[PDB]
Amino acid sequence: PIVQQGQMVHQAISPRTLNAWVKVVEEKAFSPEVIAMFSALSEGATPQDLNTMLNTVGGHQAAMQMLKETINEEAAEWDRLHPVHAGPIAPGQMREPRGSDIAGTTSTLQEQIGWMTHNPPIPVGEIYKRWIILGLNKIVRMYSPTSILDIRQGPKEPFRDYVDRFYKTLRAEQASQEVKNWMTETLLVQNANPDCKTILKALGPGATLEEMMIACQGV
Amino acid sequence: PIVQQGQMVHQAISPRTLNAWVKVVEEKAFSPEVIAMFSALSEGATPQDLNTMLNTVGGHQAAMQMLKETINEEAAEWDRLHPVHAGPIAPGQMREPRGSDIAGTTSTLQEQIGWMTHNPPIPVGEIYKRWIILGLNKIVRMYSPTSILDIRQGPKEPFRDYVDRFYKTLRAEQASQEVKNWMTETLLVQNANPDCKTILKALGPGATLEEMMIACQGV
Amino acid sequence: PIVQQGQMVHQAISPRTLNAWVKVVEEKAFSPEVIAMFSALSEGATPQDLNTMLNTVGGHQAAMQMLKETINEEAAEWDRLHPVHAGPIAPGQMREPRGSDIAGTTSTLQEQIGWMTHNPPIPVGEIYKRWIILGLNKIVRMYSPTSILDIRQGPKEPFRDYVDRFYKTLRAEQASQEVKNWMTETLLVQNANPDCKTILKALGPGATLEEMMIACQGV
Amino acid sequence: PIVQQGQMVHQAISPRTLNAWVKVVEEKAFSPEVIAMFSALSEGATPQDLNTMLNTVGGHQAAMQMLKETINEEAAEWDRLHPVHAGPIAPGQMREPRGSDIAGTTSTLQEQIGWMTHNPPIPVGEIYKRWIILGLNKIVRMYSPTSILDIRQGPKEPFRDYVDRFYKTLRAEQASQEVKNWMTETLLVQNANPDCKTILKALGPGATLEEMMIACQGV
Amino acid sequence: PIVQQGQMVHQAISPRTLNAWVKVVEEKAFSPEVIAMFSALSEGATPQDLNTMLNTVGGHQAAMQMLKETINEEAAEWDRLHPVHAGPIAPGQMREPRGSDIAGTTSTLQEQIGWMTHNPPIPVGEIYKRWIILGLNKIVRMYSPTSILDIRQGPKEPFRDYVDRFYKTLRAEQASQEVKNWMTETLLVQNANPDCKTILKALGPGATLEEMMIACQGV
Amino acid sequence: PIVQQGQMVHQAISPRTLNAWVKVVEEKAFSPEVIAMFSALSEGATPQDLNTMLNTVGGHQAAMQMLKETINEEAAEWDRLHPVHAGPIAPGQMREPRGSDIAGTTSTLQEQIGWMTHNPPIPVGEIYKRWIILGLNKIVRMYSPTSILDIRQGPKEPFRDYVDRFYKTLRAEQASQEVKNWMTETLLVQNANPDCKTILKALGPGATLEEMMIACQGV
Ligand SMILES: [Cl-]
Ligand SMILES: [Cl-]
Ligand SMILES: [Cl-]
Ligand SMILES: [Cl-]
Ligand SMILES: [Cl-]
Ligand SMILES: [Cl-]
Ligand SMILES: [Cl-]
Ligand SMILES: [Cl-]
Ligand SMILES: [Cl-]
Ligand SMILES: [Cl-]
Ligand SMILES: [Cl-]
Ligand SMILES: [Cl-]
Ligand SMILES: [Cl-]
Ligand SMILES: [Cl-]
Ligand SMILES: [Cl-]
Ligand SMILES: [Cl-]
Ligand SMILES: [Cl-]
Ligand SMILES: [Cl-]
Ligand SMILES: [Cl-]
Ligand SMILES: [Cl-]
Ligand SMILES: [Cl-]
Ligand SMILES: [Cl-]
Ligand SMILES: [Cl-]
Ligand SMILES: [Cl-]
Ligand SMILES: [Cl-]
Ligand SMILES: [Cl-]
Ligand SMILES: [Cl-]
Ligand SMILES: [Cl-]
Ligand SMILES: [Cl-]
Ligand SMILES: [Cl-]
Ligand SMILES: [Cl-]
Ligand SMILES: [Cl-]
Ligand SMILES: [Cl-]
Ligand SMILES: [Cl-]
Ligand SMILES: [Cl-]
Ligand SMILES: [Cl-]
Repeated sequence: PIVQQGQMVHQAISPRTLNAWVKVVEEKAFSPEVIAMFSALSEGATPQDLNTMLNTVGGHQAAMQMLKETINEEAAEWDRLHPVHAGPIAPGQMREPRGSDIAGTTSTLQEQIGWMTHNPPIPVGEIYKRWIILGLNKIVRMYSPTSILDIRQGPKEPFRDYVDRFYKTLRAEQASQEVKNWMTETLLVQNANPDCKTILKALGPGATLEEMMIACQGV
Repeated sequence: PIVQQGQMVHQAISPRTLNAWVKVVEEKAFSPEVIAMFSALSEGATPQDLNTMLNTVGGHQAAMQMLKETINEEAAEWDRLHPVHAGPIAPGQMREPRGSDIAGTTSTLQEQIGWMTHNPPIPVGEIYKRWIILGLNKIVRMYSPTSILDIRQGPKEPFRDYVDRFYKTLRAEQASQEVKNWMTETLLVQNANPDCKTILKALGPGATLEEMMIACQGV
Repeated sequence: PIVQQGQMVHQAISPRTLNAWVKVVEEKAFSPEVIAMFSALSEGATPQDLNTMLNTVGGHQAAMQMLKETINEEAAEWDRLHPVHAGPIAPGQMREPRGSDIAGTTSTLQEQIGWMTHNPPIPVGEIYKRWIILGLNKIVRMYSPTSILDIRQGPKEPFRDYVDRFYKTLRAEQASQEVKNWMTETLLVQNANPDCKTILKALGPGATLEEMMIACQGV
Repeated sequence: PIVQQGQMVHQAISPRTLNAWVKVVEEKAFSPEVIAMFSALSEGATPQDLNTMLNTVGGHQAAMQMLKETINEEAAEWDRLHPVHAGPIAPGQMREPRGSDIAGTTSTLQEQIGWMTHNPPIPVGEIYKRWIILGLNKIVRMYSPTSILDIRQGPKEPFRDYVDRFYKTLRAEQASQEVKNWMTETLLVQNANPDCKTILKALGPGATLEEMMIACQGV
Repeated sequence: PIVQQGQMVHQAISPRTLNAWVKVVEEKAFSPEVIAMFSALSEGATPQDLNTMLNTVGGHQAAMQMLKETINEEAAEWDRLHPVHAGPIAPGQMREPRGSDIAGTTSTLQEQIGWMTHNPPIPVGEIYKRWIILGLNKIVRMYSPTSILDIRQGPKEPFRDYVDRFYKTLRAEQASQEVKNWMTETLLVQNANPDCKTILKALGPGATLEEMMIACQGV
Repeated sequence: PIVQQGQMVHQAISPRTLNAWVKVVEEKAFSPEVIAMFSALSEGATPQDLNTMLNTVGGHQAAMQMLKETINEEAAEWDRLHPVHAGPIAPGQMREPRGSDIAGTTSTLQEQIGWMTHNPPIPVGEIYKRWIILGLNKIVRMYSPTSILDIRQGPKEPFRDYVDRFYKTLRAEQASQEVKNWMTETLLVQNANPDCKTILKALGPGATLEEMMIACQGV
């Protein structure tokens, strides 16, 4: 990483950050908290550090390939928007980055260090990290076993376990916040069991989750 | 976090702080010591760091949703009190924060770093942390299985195990210190078994817990 | 904590200090080494840090309540000795602390940081730590199962196991060093078995523990 | 290692970096993620540090010998390109490195520290690290049990497990990116089972992996 | 501890140093390597830190008492040699230490910090550490089960296991290097079995341990 | 140790370096990777630190004695080459070291710190470390169960397991690189089974290990 006397300084990714990242993917495959874990472990990371984390994953090579193809599509999108001009980089400057420079594959650690601390900074680590999170969300979606359309409360299932399953499956749905808003409002109460489904009607369409779970405790 | 040469400096949340936070929620669900643990692990944290801790929680998504709704209500309360004025942020200043900026969702790490160290500081991490603790207390209450009204000493139960159960259940009650004061004074001795319930009367209504447990050791 | 370039600096309590403190109380309840552990883990701690350690204890809430009542009695003793004067705190100064400010309950981290580093320093962490250790000793006493009066050497019990039990029980007795001096001198040899009890007489009343255990090795 | 106030500074390789490296080779023998692990643990390393990691490997001495012979061939290639001139190293300079100086075997830590920080730097750690990775790839190839030519989808094998096996075996193939490109394009779909092999034809020869795995989910 | 910019600085004893020290005494009681461990963990320690390590030992309170009595005897020896003069400590100076000040029992951390860094330094930590090691050696001796006089090679016992037992028992003998020299030279070969006892004679009285163990490999 | 602002600074050996060193010797006795581990853990170490590591070894006291005798022989060799001159050490200088000063036994930490950082430096830690590694190699040799002369490929033994055993036993042989060169060239192919022994002849006497193991894969 790089961490802010106040003069900025470059460290290697620590063994426990790495060991933490690897044990996470061994245990939980790809799920939403894995991505938070990814983002959490990667604070201030250079592309080198990001590639480190991705190459140390053994197994799951279909997912790691999908992620490779995703990164290349964002790189091509970067290239199209940001064309590379001809001519020699004058003394006292640094070259403008390509898509592959941002993905760590055709840049040195110094150039990554150069872009990140320069005024203004081209935040290449943060740009790349987006592309990686993009591709991880695509994977999470694909490997999510169930659709949110199929989360129905069972006859004896206490309401709170039903809400746990609903929102877990919702967390892995790749759809925008307004869609999610609509599924919370439409599907949650729509797919409850007859008993609770009744009990919640009597609160009204704009009641909180805290209000709804207190309603169906006694049920 | 940010930690105080004496010049302030910004670090990433460490892997063990994170690993500690995750293992805590895996093991103990939501109980009062979890919140102390939360507060303890989050010292000096930015909103980014606070969101990190909350998103790495797998499972319990009903609780994490309730917490989401709580945070939005405090944000709306913040917005109403603190309206955002029109006009461009002049050079040498920083914008005044919205509710969503405080919750890390619509601010950068730099802006969070900006507010926290500026003179005077807008302590956004500390404000957000309150809202999160607010919502965690609401959860602890909801998931507490028993009411304090139902903690009765059993015929053979030594007094000290009864006090352990009383104060554990009391710790999860969401009621102010004066109410708690009253429950200690009224209910504790009121719900003891006939034997100890007698033995404590003979001390009087203003005796300490150390005095009461010595009284009922021999019982 | 705060730790001494030489300019003083404020850190958060580390995850392993915390994890160490919690695992200690899970395992060994309240015994004398727990208090050494407490003191050891708390070096340079602010009241915030001290409260952190105490609130992360799950279970044992009778003990944690007793400790609460103890802290309040020392706070009232502090208040009586140190009254708070009327009038506004002039620029370039800091307020004099109340009992509750010392117990971290009605002070900020900055004020605690203020008192500790100021010239002269009001060492609030160290004052509070005393009150906490005070209340922990009261607990250790109460939860000690046996009295020192009841440690008698058994007929086949080698002398060294008897000395181990004597001094362990003595460590949990809440009585001053001169009392302890007297119990070592009177009770140890007085409660040995007939065989060793004899063998030690022949050394005289002012012989060391090293001399006494060599005496009763062959017995 | 050496890690960037901003003045550069030399540290010893930490016990956990070492312990991490050793446990990796105990567990997983030689596979592609081991090399990422190698590269990851070795950031900023001197040749001393690189030799440290290689000598602490117990077992696998055939592989460690092959690696020895590989390093000597790159050293001889270095020597041939970079001949060592006669004459005394003038005051205010440092000698130009031989192949064996780069491999840490005939240089001090100071000389390695000298080359790495000097202006311009001879990056000896990074040069050596290449030679080591070179020899590790040769080992991974040799110890890979299967050829990519033999990865055929089985009749009941869901497509995603087949892709996992394909790309895992591909990761250990020592052939350039254009060859790999060709194997992805030719062999993957060519070696699928009749069912999926059909289903993918109907997308066309230029469809993504995300598109192909969605195609064969329902199969 | 205190550890050497170059300006000296005071740290708390770390949780793992402490946890390491406690686990050592739980596992191995008192043996020679425990003392090396003690010395090793205590580098640069103040008396506070030394007392920390000693009070966190649960169990073994006979040994910890013996150690208490030993420390008091060295303190009285210190007092007799170093009498405390009358009169007020002038501004710009610090008091001369008593025996109890050196044992951490009647001094603050500041005074310990004062003596250690002052010019000239009174190295109180190092003086106390001696007294503690003194008392630990006395304990190791006492708790050593066997005398070196009783280590005889058995008829089938390979020579190297006999040497392992000899020198282990010798390490716990409290006798000076010249005595140890004599026991190596007299007893080792004197207590070997008839076979090896012969075989070594034929080398002569001034042969090394490497020479003697090669001699008795084939036996 | 001592580790390079750029001003040099002295640290204590860390608990995990120590714990790592002790667990290594508990597990693997004395083998070549133990020595790499030794060298690896001891980077920048003073003689104090080196003695720390050696005294914390419990068990194996025959080996630790042999090592003691070895160190004394190198000390006597040092003394003979480097005689100690008469006369008082003038102000602004430091004494020249004896053999026992280098072995940490008759020098302070300050004097060790003095020699190591002075211009020019007498690198006492590095000199001592050599003597210790010298004596460890002598031990490894002695405790190696098998001679390289006895490593013969068995009839069904795949070639690669045979190479693993050959080079493992070779790593523990105490003979120079030219001897080792000769054993690789003469014995390896000379002691293979009839089948492989044939197959390798047909490559010629100057073929690599990578070439030889590919040759005997199909066998
Ligand atoms: Cl820094
Ligand atoms: Cl680390
Ligand atoms: Cl997956
Ligand atoms: Cl890779
Ligand atoms: Cl940009
Ligand atoms: Cl479900
Ligand atoms: Cl800093
Ligand atoms: Cl960490
Ligand atoms: Cl919960
Ligand atoms: Cl998330
Ligand atoms: Cl504010
Ligand atoms: Cl209960
Ligand atoms: Cl600092
Ligand atoms: Cl930590
Ligand atoms: Cl308790
Ligand atoms: Cl709390
Ligand atoms: Cl005061
Ligand atoms: Cl007892
Ligand atoms: Cl530094
Ligand atoms: Cl470390
Ligand atoms: Cl292998
Ligand atoms: Cl080696
Ligand atoms: Cl170069
Ligand atoms: Cl396969
Ligand atoms: Cl410092
Ligand atoms: Cl630590
Ligand atoms: Cl013991
Ligand atoms: Cl104590
Ligand atoms: Cl002195
Ligand atoms: Cl024995
Ligand atoms: Cl430093
Ligand atoms: Cl450490
Ligand atoms: Cl051995
Ligand atoms: Cl020792
Ligand atoms: Cl020299
Ligand atoms: Cl073998």
